[PDB]
Amino acid sequence: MIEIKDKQLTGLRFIDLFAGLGGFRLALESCGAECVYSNEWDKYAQEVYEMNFGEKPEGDITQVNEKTIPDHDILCAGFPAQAFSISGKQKGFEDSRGTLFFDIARIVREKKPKVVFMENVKNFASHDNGNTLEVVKNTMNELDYSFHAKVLNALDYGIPQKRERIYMICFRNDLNIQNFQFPKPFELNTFVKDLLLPDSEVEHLVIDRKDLVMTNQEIEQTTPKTVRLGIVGKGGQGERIYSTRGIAITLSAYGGGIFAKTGGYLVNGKTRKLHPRECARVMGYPDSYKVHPSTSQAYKQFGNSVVINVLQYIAYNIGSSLNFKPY
DNA sequence: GATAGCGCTATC
DNA sequence: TGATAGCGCTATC
Ligand SMILES: Nc1ncnc2c1ncn2[C@@H]1O[C@H](CSCC[C@H](N)C(=O)O)[C@@H](O)[C@H]1O
Repeated sequence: MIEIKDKQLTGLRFIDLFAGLGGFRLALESCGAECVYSNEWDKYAQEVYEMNFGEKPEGDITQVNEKTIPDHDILCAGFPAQAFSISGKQKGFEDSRGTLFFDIARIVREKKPKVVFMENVKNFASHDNGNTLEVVKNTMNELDYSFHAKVLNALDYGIPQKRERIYMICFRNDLNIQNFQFPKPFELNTFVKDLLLPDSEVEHLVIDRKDLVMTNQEIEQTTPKTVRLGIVGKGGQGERIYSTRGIAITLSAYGGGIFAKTGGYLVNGKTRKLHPRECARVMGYPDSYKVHPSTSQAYKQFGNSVVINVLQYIAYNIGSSLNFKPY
């Protein structure tokens, strides 16, 4: 994550819904905002959240009386996506895990926050031809908020990962927020190879497999893109190998394949999966953040998490706009 | 709870 | 197209 000196969000209070690892907190907090409430029903996730922020998130948001949610200026929420991902049964709103947005809508209706910050996968935009997004746009407009949606890729904001996500920023209409913008992209000056751990610490993750084919030669020069070198087995999800000289593929939560949730990378003639912390970094997390003890849960957590760095640039601009109140 | 084979589907 | 991908889904122990 990036260090920020102009705390645009100072004095503001925010809510951390669907917290998971707490990435949204890390972001807004770096900009001077204050976290007043957090919600996350997964046991193990609460464990890491606690492990890193003291408190322990509250349970099932679908059964929390919104009247109970603390006063707050910005509502943060990266809601479930198994329901809209390019990688699943796009059952959208029909899927139980795909209704959570409306839970948000009723948190917003009651607490009427100044800003509504949401995150989800790229597919969300076009899912169901584009009606799902539309339902969210109108629901927000009908709640009297503006709707600023755009998809950004992590590799355009200082982090080596081809992770494209849809970011939705909502300002209450009262305030005439009309100068808000999404961070402009910029040169990628860091690659997988730069975030790795010494072989001394990865040995255990190396996977030698006879069925390891090799369809592309290692690259010498770094690229702001993921480059597939080899493959194992049938070459499906988590069976693909990439050049650490480029950028990492998207991390996933319920992912499979021998290189489950991280993907295979070629390091010094060997083929292996990333380390819980190599992920942490790949996701923009400061090495000072304590990961969950259960490696599996760890990978799962960073899987649906958010790239801290990205949220920062957005969070910064949210404040920039909020703080512009001329006479 | 931890593993791992997979079987579509975005997109260009 | 033909090649690459994906906050996923499942079964098995
Ligand atoms: N009803 C519910 N109540 C609380 N959390 C829920 C929930 N349904 C899903 N979730 C949680 O939704 C989260 C979506 S992933 C969001 C990740 C988060 N922005 C981060 O940075 O870690 C998951 O952690 C999942 O456990």
